[PDB]
Amino acid sequence: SKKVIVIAGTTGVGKSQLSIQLAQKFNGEVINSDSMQVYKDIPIITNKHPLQEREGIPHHVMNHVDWSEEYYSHRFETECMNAIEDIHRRGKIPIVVGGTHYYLQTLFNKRVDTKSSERKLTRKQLDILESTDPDVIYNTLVKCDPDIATKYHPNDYRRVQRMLEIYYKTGKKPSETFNEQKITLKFDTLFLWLYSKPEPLFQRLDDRVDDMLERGALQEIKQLYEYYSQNKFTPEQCENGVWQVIGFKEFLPWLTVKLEDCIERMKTRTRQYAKRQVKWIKKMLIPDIKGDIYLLDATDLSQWDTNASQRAIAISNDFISNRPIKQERAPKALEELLSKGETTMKKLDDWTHYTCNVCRNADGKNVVAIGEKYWKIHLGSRRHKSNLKRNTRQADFEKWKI
Amino acid sequence: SKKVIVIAGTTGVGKSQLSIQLAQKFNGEVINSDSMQVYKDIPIITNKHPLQEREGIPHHVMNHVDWSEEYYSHRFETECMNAIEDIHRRGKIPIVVGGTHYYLQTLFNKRVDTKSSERKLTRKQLDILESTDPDVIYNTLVKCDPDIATKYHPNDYRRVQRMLEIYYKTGKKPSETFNEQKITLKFDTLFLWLYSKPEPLFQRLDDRVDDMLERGALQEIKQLYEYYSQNKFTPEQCENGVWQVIGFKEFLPWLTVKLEDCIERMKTRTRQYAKRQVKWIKKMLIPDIKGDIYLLDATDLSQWDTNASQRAIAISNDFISNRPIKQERAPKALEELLSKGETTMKKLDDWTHYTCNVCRNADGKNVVAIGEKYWKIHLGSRRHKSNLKRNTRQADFEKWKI
RNA sequence: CUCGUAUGGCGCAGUGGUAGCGCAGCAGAUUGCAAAUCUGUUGGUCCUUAGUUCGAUCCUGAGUGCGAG
RNA sequence: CUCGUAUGGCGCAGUGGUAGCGCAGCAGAUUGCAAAUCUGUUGGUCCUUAGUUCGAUCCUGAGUGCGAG
Ligand SMILES: [Mg+2]
Ligand SMILES: [Mg+2]
Ligand SMILES: [Mg+2]
Ligand SMILES: [Mg+2]
Ligand SMILES: [Mg+2]
Ligand SMILES: [Mg+2]
Ligand SMILES: [Mg+2]
Ligand SMILES: [Mg+2]
Ligand SMILES: [Mg+2]
Ligand SMILES: [Mg+2]
Ligand SMILES: [Zn+2]
Ligand SMILES: [Zn+2]
Repeated sequence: SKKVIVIAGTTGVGKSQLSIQLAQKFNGEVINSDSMQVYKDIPIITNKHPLQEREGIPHHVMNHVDWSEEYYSHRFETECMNAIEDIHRRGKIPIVVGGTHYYLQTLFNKRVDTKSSERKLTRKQLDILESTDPDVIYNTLVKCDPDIATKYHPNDYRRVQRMLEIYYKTGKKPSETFNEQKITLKFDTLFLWLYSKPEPLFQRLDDRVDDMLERGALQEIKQLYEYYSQNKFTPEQCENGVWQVIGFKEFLPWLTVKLEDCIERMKTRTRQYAKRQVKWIKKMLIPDIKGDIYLLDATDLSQWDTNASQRAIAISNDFISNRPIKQERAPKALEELLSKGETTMKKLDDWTHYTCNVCRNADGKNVVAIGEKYWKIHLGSRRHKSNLKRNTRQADFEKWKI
Repeated sequence: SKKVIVIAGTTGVGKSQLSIQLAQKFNGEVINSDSMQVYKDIPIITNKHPLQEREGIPHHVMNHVDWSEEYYSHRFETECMNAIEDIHRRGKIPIVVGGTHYYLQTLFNKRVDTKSSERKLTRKQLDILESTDPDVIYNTLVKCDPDIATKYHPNDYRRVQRMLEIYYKTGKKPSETFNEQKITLKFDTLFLWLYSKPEPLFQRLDDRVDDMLERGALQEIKQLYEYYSQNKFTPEQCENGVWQVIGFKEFLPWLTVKLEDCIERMKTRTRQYAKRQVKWIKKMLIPDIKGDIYLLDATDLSQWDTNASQRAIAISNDFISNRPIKQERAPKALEELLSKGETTMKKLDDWTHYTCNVCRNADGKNVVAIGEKYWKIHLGSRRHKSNLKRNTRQADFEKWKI
């Protein structure tokens, strides 16, 4: 049936570079899945693949959103889906590339459609959702469908809110909605994971930040600051739209010697991003696709043509030819990356909550752990210990008085 | 979503035995997938799991077909499908068990519906399908849609015929029909493969044949012979319905000291069956389900409870709990069975035909190899060699004639 | 003692010029027969020995094994 | 050869009773913000040393190291 190739991996691994090679070799068009590359201009910091390096290969769902808009999952689901259909009905093979692996969920119905589910929210309902209270909306969720509230921490406002929002608009318990999800892969998809040891990568990711400024990043930064300014925007705005990009918010303090710091801070955010990306691919993506993925070692660039190019072409060739892949699925070196221990084994299965009646956070609320394993990690934490001691001593001082 | 557990494996591995344990533990009902256990009575030779060993667990699509009927794929697809639906709408989890792994294809749309595709075959069309000629129906296929004819040998009458039959009833090239198949798994299925080293198994399969007669197999054999008789049936009938079962046709010659031979011949057929079953599971089933299967070592029965019972329960438990399986998927010992080299690597990919203009079979037709690899195997065969020599020597007597 | 046979794991051909078939075995196939079906392929040097002959697995002699007498 | 100053990976506080803050780091989460966000958490017992006091990072005196005319 209609095939679809997807390329995943961390930043600066050659995803775009590969995507092009395959596109040419197999007659296809690229579809960006990077949540930040969907915005207008600002190519240097948003690291868009230059045109004179696309061999004319068509690109979709990329650079079209106005800095005034707020892109998101569904916006991608509809857009990415159209590109697929369109590319397919033209005898071409789609190729989705990006670092926002979260969006990839659309490729296998891992979402909840609440748009076609019209329902005028009630004054009572809304007043709860948009409540100014800290942990009140959570209690509401625990009340209606506690089997979903237990899968979230009482502080995960963004998510706890979403869940309740669903319960309202759909009038159906979100927990149930999930148990009923089919979660089946859409289209005969081929997941290619381009990977590279963290050390070598981190180095490249750093240098690619240096000559990233040399190419005139500061110009795009000031530009972004001009728009940021003349708009009365506060730093807390850097949690929406383009304002989330890694390459702007980091230099905000340099916009009130020290610019050098904003650069380091940026190099760090990038580093962390790459790390969180692997974690997702290993604990979220792979487990979701039952492990039907193929690794490509791009650690030693001096090679690439062999480890990435050829291998990717080899697998893709058998793939498109509508045949069972004979390739090893993973080179000896990265073999353990697809192991159960490195993947589904790490996923949290115990959701029972625990509230330490002795420890409390800066927000005043008492610490609440999820899962017996971590509940204990906390009990043995110096935090809990140091606090359990001061508590005992205070309680003891009185014992002595008597 | 609606889960479905399936248990595959060779004969005498404990599939039924396991199916029951799971059924109880997880509240489910068994669905037989054995093409021979679907017939009436004849339990000893058809090895039906005894009732007083089913703990009252419901069984479906098993023992209901009259010896006068001819069960087949679709017949199973509809029947198996109903049981699933029915079991599901009752809060129960279906458990399909059997050795006819071929039928399992229904679990992931690996067939072609040609019943709802009514079309009065033409006198010209029919005269070709039911042609008395040896290799004429094949030529017709090569004419219309040669891309499918090349995937079959010109002697595979049963299949070449079906392909052409499809081309007619559907008026759509069968080759195309396949390239368009989605081949997606139906229901959240869990494939459990109960395996056992061939040697220990072969031993059990043999003794299993001895006390199989002691339980009164000959009584069922004579019974089958009574019906076989008084019906003017010839041995060539043993290619249809129950007549295919392993436990009857083998004793036909003993029905015109020598019975001992018919028993050996049976132990062999069973042995071969077990071998062909593994080959299917490794080269057909697994490759088709992308390798989403879990092995259970039942080689050392003294264990079972640990390697089979517990493990199966552990995996099934996480499965039914709608959670990503944390189990290893394969015990160190049988690890290599799920390797690419032992599976998709063996599947034939080269379909180019080759006709040895020198070698010919008993039917007169010239040998035709499929796949360069095997084309060569033939060229170096003693058959081809011995024949190429007599041919040269005879031609060398022509030069001497000048 | 009569007359017979002695070929790859087993059951069988064959020819005065250095051997095939079936079965098992191994392997590929499998989209209404699948416990069925199709297809490809590895094994011996024709029991030992002395001769006849240009040359013997096949012809004669003997030995040995086995077969019904 | 007289003054300063050294506390977890880095950067800096600090009470006489056996230690913090910021970063990193490590871990769990993710079904309309995901380059985001939520959550949990490992590292040192305070340069070494003589003592001063019931007691020591925090007091007194040496020595090590760096910086300072
Ligand atoms: Mg890119
Ligand atoms: Mg703009
Ligand atoms: Mg390169
Ligand atoms: Mg048992
Ligand atoms: Mg059974
Ligand atoms: Mg009957
Ligand atoms: Mg076999
Ligand atoms: Mg013999
Ligand atoms: Mg002579
Ligand atoms: Mg001291
Ligand atoms: Zn605590
Ligand atoms: Zn030949």
